[PDB]
Amino acid sequence: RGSFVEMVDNLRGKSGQGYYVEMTVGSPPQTLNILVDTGSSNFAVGAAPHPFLHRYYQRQLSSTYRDLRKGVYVPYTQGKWEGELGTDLVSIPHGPNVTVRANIAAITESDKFFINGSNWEGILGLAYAEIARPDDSLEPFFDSLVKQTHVPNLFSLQLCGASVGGSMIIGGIDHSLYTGSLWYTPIRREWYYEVIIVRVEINGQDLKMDCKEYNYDKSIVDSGTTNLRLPKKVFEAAVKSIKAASSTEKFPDGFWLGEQLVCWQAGTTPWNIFPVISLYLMGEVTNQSFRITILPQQYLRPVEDCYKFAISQSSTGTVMGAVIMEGFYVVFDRARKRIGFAVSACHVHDEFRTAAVEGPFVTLDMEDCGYNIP
Ligand SMILES: C[C@]1(c2cc(NC(=O)c3cnc(OCF)cn3)ccc2F)N=C(N)SC[C@H]1c1ccccc1
Repeated sequence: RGSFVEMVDNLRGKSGQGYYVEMTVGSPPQTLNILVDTGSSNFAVGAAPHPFLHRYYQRQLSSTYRDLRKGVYVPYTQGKWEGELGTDLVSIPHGPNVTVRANIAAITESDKFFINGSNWEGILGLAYAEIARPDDSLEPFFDSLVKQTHVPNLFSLQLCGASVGGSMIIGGIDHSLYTGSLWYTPIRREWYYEVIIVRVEINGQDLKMDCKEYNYDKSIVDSGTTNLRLPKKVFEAAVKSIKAASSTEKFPDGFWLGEQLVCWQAGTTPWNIFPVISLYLMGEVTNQSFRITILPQQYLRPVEDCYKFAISQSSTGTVMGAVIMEGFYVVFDRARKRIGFAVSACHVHDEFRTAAVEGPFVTLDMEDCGYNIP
């Protein structure tokens, strides 16, 4: 507990291409780089020579492979993958020293799934059974890990932005990875990592919307998404306020919609003109909340000095992607059904402002901020 030297820095990636951990599948062990995804629940790996791939799972080489003789078809709006379900022995070399029999979806056809130029060849879905494909009977990797070993029902993520790195601490918390205190928000329901936003501020100025709008139709913590995604009505309000606070320089309308990049001369980026963004989350106690605050260093991300505005509209509710997660050490405390936030020791800041986790605050009717099907 508290110190996990061997797991520090077990994550790498390229900007906008996600955060991956090294994993082994089969006997003898086949090494693969696997994207860490808190927004899905399948362990799914390339199993065929797709041209984008550095390597792939070769089931014929593994003596411990067991065929489940079942297909799986996984469409999304963003793209698709399909595969063949089986089990095999899985371990994480720079994680806990254990071997687990886990479900593996062997990917045999895909579209807009793998990224051309990326260094990963699979996905680790870290969310709950309820959103696993084809159904909730397919046990997720982390569920198998906890059931079969003595690894505690907890993991934490420190994602470090602006070639990227970070840590996945499996089974615990490393105190060197954060400054100040952890503050916990309850996991509303165990499917996605669902949370409730109770208040939103831009430079400490309340957006003054019905808090139900902030969570329409849900709010989730998702390492497999880049942007801070906000529901349409919230996005419009937030951008209006962001435009106002930054109005000392005018930018084209397309920039705020992510249709254009904006550029400055090397080293001259005017961070000071861009507001901080605060999300208040439901606390552990009745009428008690806490606030997480991110900088422009989190929401304006380098494209390679040119930047993309990485807050965008959603029809799937709030998505707290890498834009949020790069500011914070995030503790997915599955055993206590809660998520902890603390200021990340690796978050990108300047001499004037840092990311913040602050509380307690007094907020009434926080339960009403949750959305239910009418
Ligand atoms: C399953 C899925 C998914 C996500 C990613 N993500 C990334 O590439 C990525 C890139 N940058 C990030 O931060 C900054 F580095 C974070 N992540 C890659 C493949 C992938 F399957 N997970 C979701 N939670 S939402 C779309 C969904 C999806 C499903 C099918 C096709 C495409 C995406």
